Amino acid sequence: NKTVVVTTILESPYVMMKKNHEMLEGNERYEGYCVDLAAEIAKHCGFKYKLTIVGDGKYGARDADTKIWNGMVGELVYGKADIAIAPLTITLVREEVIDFSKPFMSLGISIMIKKGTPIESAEDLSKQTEIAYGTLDSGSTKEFFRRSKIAVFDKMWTYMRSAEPSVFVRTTAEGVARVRKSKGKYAYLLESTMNEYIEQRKPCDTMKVGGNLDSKGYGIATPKGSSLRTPVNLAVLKLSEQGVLDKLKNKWWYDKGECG
Amino acid sequence: KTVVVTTILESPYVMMKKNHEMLEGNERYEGYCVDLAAEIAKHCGFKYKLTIVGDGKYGARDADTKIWNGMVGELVYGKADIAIAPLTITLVREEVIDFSKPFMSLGISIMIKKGTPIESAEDLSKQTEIAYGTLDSGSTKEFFRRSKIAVFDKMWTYMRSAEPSVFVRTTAEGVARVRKSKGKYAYLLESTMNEYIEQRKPCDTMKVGGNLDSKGYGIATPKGSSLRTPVNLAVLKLSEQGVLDKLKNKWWYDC
Ligand SMILES: CC(C)S(=O)(=O)N[C@H]1Cc2ccc(-c3ccc(F)nc3)cc2C1
Ligand SMILES: N[C@@H](CCC(=O)O)C(=O)O
Ligand SMILES: N[C@@H](CCC(=O)O)C(=O)O
Repeated sequence: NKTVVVTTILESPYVMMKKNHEMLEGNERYEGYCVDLAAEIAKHCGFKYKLTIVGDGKYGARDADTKIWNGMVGELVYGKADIAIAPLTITLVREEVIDFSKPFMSLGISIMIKKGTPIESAEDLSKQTEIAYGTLDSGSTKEFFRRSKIAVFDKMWTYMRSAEPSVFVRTTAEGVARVRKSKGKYAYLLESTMNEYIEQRKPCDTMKVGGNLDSKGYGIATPKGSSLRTPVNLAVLKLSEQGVLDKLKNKWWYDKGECG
Repeated sequence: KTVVVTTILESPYVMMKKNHEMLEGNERYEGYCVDLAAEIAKHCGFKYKLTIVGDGKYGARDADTKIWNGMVGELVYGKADIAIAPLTITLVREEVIDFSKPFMSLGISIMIKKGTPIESAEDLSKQTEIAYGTLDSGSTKEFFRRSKIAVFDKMWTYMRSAEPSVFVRTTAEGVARVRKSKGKYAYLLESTMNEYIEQRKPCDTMKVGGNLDSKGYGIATPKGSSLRTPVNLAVLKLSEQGVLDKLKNKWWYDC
């Protein structure tokens, strides 16, 4: 039986480098929610696997010109990986080229501010120009704003797409740093999951504000026609019903809380 | 061909319109799932007939005979082509039918009559004065039957042996039971239905504690159905276009 190649992404607390990683080899180098999730899926489906960090560090989007897929989605599409186990958002354009399991975690787009920033909603952001705001590149949040027909979000997109200097970031960490070092002059649009995690990390200077802008989920992805599709889906449902997914959420978000 | 849609009378998902007795076909009904069925059919390009599940149940497999009842049964035995309803995605069901990606989230929750001294599932388990139960033939009952979590397992032990029965045939009967029992009955039901009842007259019930689990409702089809993929894509499109949120706001929030 062949070793399953898992594509994932370095995104805290989903996949993180272990303290002693320089001593370690293979899967032992990593820890986090998706590392634990990969182990559980593999156990239930009965396969051996190798965790591999996506080469370009991206989630996945299709270039409007070339129509080529990048990120983890690209790795599945082009045969470079057998499965993605990551905070990968279930979307229509992605479901057209890969398969997703039932969602293992719920999330919505949300707003991160530096504490004390005079903003409490997306409407607030759209009605002013003093505080800049942006999203991650090559992900579902950027596509959300690009495609939205809702007035407030369309207004936000029109601003973001032409903002100078660029309001878009290559990694979540870059977005977080920009909030922290901009004296309240930058707000970051990101998924509630990542937002809530950062909010509980030192130096405890960020805050989630307003309601989630949408309601969606992360799913485990496989290339079309994969023999792993059905087993993985059943595994996710079993893990959900056994309470394992809730246990892993508490382990990596709330048991780790640093902000009291 | 006309697609046969099985559904269930459950407010505000599917309800009889006023003066429904002189109405016919799909026009008899209104609600979130009625609107959803219309949207799915438009995006998938099929004509349909809404039908209320014959036995009024969601779907459970008999332990003895292994026969499925409810909407699940109707799909399994070919009596309906698709189920569009607040039907919970579960492992045992996913083994016999297919579910779309979920169109709505929910968790098991507690309904009390206002003033009932109960804050949580643990409160219910550590007392005997206030009775409590679930819907029969649904995912909530199965949840307690299967749980290995101490609090929930203790609640199951009590409920399965309670006399008279604490289980209701319909959600409405569970709600009416809470309302008529002077605080001596609590009801375990999905957060979605709980939250709907909370905002209706006589405003005498409320949801207490956090949800016991996290799951979703999906559109269900019999295995091998040509509707499976189109329906899934329709749900995702409706999600991303904001239609699902609009429908939720229309039927819940529009005490
Ligand atoms: C594995 C089962 C528990 S699940 O398939 O029900 N997944 C959970 C996790 C999860 C995540 C997202 C959504 C959701 C809800 C509404 C919407 F529009 N889009 C997505 C539902 C659920 C239920
Ligand atoms: N989870 C997103 C990435 C994060 C974001 O776009 O905010 C995706 O799969 O594209
Ligand atoms: N949504 C449930 C019915 C309601 C309940 O069990 O509380 C099901 O599909 O079985």
